[PDB]
Amino acid sequence: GVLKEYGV
Amino acid sequence: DLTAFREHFAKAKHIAIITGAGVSAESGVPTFRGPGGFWRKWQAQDLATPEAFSRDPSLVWEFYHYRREVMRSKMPNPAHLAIAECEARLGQQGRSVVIITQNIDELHHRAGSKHVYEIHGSLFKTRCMSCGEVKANHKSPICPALDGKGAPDPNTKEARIPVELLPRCERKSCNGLLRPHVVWFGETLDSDILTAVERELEKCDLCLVVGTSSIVYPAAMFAPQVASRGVPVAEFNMECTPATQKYHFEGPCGSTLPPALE
Ligand SMILES: *C(=O)[C@H](CCCC)CC(=O)O
Ligand SMILES: [Zn+2]
Repeated sequence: GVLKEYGV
Repeated sequence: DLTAFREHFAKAKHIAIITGAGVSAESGVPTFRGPGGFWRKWQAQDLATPEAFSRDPSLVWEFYHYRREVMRSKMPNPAHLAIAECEARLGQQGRSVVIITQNIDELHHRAGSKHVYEIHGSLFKTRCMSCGEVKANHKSPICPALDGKGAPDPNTKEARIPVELLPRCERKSCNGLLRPHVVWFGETLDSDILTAVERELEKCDLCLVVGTSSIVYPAAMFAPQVASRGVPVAEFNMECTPATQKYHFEGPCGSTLPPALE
């Protein structure tokens, strides 16, 4: 599933 | 050129509008990110995670309570409204308009927007940690224990509310602890929502990006999809672009957007 902010 | 944009606007039969923090900013909603966006000691990064909540759910709720309460005085700005009215007007003509928003303040809802996708959830929904039920909730205060709490003063005393008195699930058998139905750092988006948005963006024939830019998360998950079909993309935000440069209208969405959609 997609990490919010891409997890950055 | 604006006229050029409006020529598309006029033809477009399925518009998707993606909205970011810029638009909530213009209504005076704090983002809590970067310069001077502190809440007491902390910034959002610090508190908006499952670990913070496991560790100190009183503190996290104090934070989110505050955010719920400050919405009582922030209103939708003209951008919010100019959208909602556009959706209404066009729907009457059998033309669709959907909002895909990264904002969790329900401002689009309060403006009168109907077909809205809240991809980071909403300050005015809860989720039961135990049973997973998602309820709307606008109660001020969300529970008595929090009444008059969550002051933002750096020096405010922690309310150190016992967990049992924080918001709880109402389904009598359950009584689980509620959390804000908001996507925290280190969590995924709801794939059902993403799949719907995917569907909407495939349908669309004009895309607007507002109070954020296509290069950045989360506009960047999508605009690639729409643009690669040859669909026009218009940004409305406060970032510059270089001398030598899909339209861009620099300035406050409050000003730029309503002329665009009239
Ligand atoms: C993630 O950034 C999350 C909500 C989406 C930004 C409006 C952090 C928060 O504000 O709880
Ligand atoms: Zn429950």
